Amino acid sequence: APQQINDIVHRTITPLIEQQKIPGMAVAVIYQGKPYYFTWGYADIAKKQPVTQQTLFELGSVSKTFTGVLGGDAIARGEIKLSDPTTKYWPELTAKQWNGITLLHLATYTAGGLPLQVPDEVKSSSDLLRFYQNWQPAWAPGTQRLYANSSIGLFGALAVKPSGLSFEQAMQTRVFQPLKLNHTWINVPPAEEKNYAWGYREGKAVHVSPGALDAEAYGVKSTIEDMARWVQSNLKPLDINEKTLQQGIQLAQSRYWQTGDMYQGLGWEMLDWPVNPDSIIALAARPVKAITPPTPAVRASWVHKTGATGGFGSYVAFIPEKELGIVMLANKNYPNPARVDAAWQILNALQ
Ligand SMILES: *[B]([O])([O])[C][N]S(=O)(=O)[C]C1=[C][C]=[C][C]=[C]1
Repeated sequence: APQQINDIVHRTITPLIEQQKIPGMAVAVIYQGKPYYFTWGYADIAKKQPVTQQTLFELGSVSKTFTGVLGGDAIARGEIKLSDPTTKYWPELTAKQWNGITLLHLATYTAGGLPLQVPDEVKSSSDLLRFYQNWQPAWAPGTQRLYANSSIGLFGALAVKPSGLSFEQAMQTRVFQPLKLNHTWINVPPAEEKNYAWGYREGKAVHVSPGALDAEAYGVKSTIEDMARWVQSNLKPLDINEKTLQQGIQLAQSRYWQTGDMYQGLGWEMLDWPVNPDSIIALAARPVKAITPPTPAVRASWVHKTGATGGFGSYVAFIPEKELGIVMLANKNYPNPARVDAAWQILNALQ
């Protein structure tokens, strides 16, 4: 890498790793549309396996950006509309509270207080139906945002129904394959296990366990190379050959709702650039203002998403107007503010 990129990355990340006691980390900086990679530490402490550019990390809720884009691609295909009632795709959802809750509300956490987590007791298609049927909204649709796996996770499951494909098959054929994300997985194949980092929670090696709507809400695993390619794709959707996918990326970066200084996309979240860095809790209910109609992807934005599982902490941020972006993948779930601080320190320096 150019020495400026080398220096700011190492001077920012080395101390982060020390302060947070992160066992292993991979970073990619996208600078004028070219990726530069950095790795530190261990993918597997016990077996002494280093982090490499081929190490798989759990992305946690960064997966929601993939779900949002897949949904966007389904809209572009004409298979679904965000204005469609949820019941159009799940007619068994007959309980009255569902009247007026649209796919947009699911995708953007504005359905009226769907909970952060699907309970562990929920397994089957039947258990899930019962869960959503029994759920009692706190609020009317489109009035408050409550970040939730059970909201965007259901969006992802319903969005692929017209396609006939499983969520995983749809993601592979419509997003991963076209973008050449050939080391990105919802389920890690046995051939790739050698590269699957362990996560670390309280010193114990852990991987994410199966749960309802996991693939849709928090279940993607990826390498630093594929994630840099994901960032490139989202920075410059017009270079993408598949028409509906190019459209879907654009739809995911549209601004649907505003709370404070932040705008909610499909998966992605955005603020106006330049952003006050300090401007960038188990449950956080916030009133939203509808953006009527949604603002198409704004190039002068800080576009980002944090992700976690029990054992992993991920962050992605990019600024389209500067052709600049960063991916930080770690096998410890360390505090969000520390991720954002480090990302801003690096991008601000390069911008
Ligand atoms: B996202 O913001 O990374 C989702 N957060 S989560 O708490 O649901 C991640 C998770 C999932 C399964 C088990 C533990 C933690």
